[PDB]
Amino acid sequence: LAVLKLSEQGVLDKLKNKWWYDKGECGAKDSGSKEKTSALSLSNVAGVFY
Amino acid sequence: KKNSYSYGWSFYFGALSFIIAEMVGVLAVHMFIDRHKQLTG
Repeated sequence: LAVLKLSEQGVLDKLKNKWWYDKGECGAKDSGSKEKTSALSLSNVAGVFY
Repeated sequence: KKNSYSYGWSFYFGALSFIIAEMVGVLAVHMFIDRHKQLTG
């Protein structure tokens, strides 16, 4: 009766996302997508400006 | 991360720090063209 009561309150998500992140030190979801680098960026051809 | 980062009016006025330094700098050379023609004149 208590395990289901924590899920409907959503406490377990706070109980989950605490220890997977506070023990981390790494950035999660850093990659995401590659659409923002679809074109040539500056630094890919910035040496021609140099 | 698919960012949405954008620039402010310190950057866009920094663009004016370039262009005004160009249109003034070409204006002084036209003096220097003149002020050494009336040196030779």
